[PDB]
Amino acid sequence: TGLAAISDALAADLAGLSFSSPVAHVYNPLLYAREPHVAYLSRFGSPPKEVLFVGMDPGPWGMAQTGVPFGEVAVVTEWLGINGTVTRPAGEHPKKRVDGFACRRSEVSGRRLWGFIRERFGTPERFFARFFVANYCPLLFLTAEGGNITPDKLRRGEQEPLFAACDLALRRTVVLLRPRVVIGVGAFAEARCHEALEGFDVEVGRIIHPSDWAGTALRQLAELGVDF
Repeated sequence: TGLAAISDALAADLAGLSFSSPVAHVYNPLLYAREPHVAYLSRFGSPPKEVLFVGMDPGPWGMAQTGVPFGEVAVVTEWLGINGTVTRPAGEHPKKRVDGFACRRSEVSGRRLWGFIRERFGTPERFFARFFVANYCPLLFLTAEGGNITPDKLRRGEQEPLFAACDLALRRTVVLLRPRVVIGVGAFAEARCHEALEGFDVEVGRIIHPSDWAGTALRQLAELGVDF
């Protein structure tokens, strides 16, 4: 009943959703990049975790390419040692191609976050012993011009089932990993954590989106009582 089941369930939930204007294209990396994503979940997501980092943040050159939250190609391959089959989405847009691990573009938010993590902990085993990183809403929303759309710009009628599925996924994730603290990456992620994890006996907090960054993040982490 591990994380892979949760991600697959979430993938099915997202796949059954419909989106209106201005959404022209939807990327679902949980499906087309299931293999590296599940590699990530299986290798590094073993319960229990103490702190759960939650992203909101699929970017086109990060998780959209590698299936790993904040997953810049370079850090996913070199540091996490993750390889996988990544097929192109049915709704792929020319301006935002999914080249997978062949992708030459760098996701610098992911680069900064994971680089920071690698700095602090050195090896993945040290970090993932106590920590994990998850994406709250792993869909990518694009316009006909290939411009990025964020979930807050969706209509409530469409936004509600989306957040229902995502909230469900996050709840299951928290139940499974049993974290002491759930830390949103950015205030928006924290807000969603907050609603999703309403009745939960867990501490919710946030670090500054990546987006002195490292110093601010460190202070926020210290205030949440987590040694980093």
